[PDB]
Amino acid sequence: NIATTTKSREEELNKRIVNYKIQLKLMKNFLQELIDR
Amino acid sequence: REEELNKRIVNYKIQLKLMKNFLQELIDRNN
Amino acid sequence: HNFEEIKNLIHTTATNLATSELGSDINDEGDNIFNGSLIRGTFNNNSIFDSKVHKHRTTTYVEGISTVEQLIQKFLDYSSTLLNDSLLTREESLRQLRKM
Amino acid sequence: QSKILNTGKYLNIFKRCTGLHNFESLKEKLTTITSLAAPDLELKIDEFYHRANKMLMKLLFDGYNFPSVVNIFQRLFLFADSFQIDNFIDSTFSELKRG
Amino acid sequence: TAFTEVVKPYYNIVEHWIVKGELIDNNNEFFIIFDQEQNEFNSIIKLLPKKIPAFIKSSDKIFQIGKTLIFLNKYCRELKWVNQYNVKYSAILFNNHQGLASMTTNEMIKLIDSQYNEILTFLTQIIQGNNKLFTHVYNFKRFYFMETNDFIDAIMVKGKDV
Repeated sequence: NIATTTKSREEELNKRIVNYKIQLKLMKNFLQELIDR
Repeated sequence: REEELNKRIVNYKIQLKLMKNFLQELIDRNN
Repeated sequence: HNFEEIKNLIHTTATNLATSELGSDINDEGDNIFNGSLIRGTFNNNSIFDSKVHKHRTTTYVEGISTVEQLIQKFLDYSSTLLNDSLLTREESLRQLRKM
Repeated sequence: QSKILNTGKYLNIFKRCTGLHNFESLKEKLTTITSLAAPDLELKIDEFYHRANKMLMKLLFDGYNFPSVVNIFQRLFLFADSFQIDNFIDSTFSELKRG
Repeated sequence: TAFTEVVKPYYNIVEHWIVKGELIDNNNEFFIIFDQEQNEFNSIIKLLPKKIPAFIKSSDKIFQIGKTLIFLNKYCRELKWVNQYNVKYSAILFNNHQGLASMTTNEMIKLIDSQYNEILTFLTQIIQGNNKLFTHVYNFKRFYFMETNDFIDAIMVKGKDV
């Protein structure tokens, strides 16, 4: 089994995913502003 | 269980890279 | 509670830079090595050591923030902490908060 | 690669912000990379990157007053001073609750 | 006459290994090699006692000089002093003399001895200096070997339910 540690593993992964969801959506909004012109 | 989160992380890495490549393609073509 | 850390760090960095001159002088020797340093060819076998080592160990924020990349990273981590701590990151917590 | 790219970008930001055409006013002594086969290429890149960070950091903190921008963002976004937003809600209470 | 130019490349390999601490020979023609498959520093580099040439001297010191150089310039990342050392001893190999070939055995041994003393002096000044090896070994003994019994009593009383 994977070692347990004081730092929350799933919390770190979840925060990474949320930060990757902000970058994606901001990039999509920028591309929409770029394409429509 | 956390394998699934890692898999989604890498999928979003690829999607972000694709979006950036799309930006570069669009800018290259407009120039 | 989270903002106290950033406030302390930024105050320390401001005090550190206040006493620091602008522009740094870089000196070098005559570098007579020539053939003792060229190492021409395909490459050396020392490339393996660069990959073997890891640089994931950086902490203690000594002397405040020293690189703009850490300056941005600190605030990104702070914002991620604010979102995660609040009841908006999970689906169960967000659904219960919305109902309440 | 990251160090080279970021050193160049940071110097470009400094020049475009403070308006300097080149860093003559600072009158600093600099050493250039003598050759691609030199042994101190990594050291030279590290030194240049540290110089660029030093300049851009001092610009942001001392010149652009970033520390106060952090408190301003705290107040405006997270209500570290809630008096003004309380007045705002009180003044437009009837409107905000409408569809 | 032919042996001088035939042996010069071997001395160039030794020069690169001694001064900067890097391995040049892609083919198996040197008494120092690497092991990429290994996963620990002390055993990635190994010596080959069978391939040590007769005309080389203080080989067991050359190996240590090169290993400590690799360790310093790739793990401790102390590039400043490594560069200063490189300049200092290149000014002896290539300016005072014309390379390892143009050096009598007595002077070559003396040069290697000086490099060895300097390198180990700096290795001590880092490892038992800035790193404080003894203090961390003491802390290892303090915590792993149960010495601070109060801390462990606190852990057990606090975690008696967890």
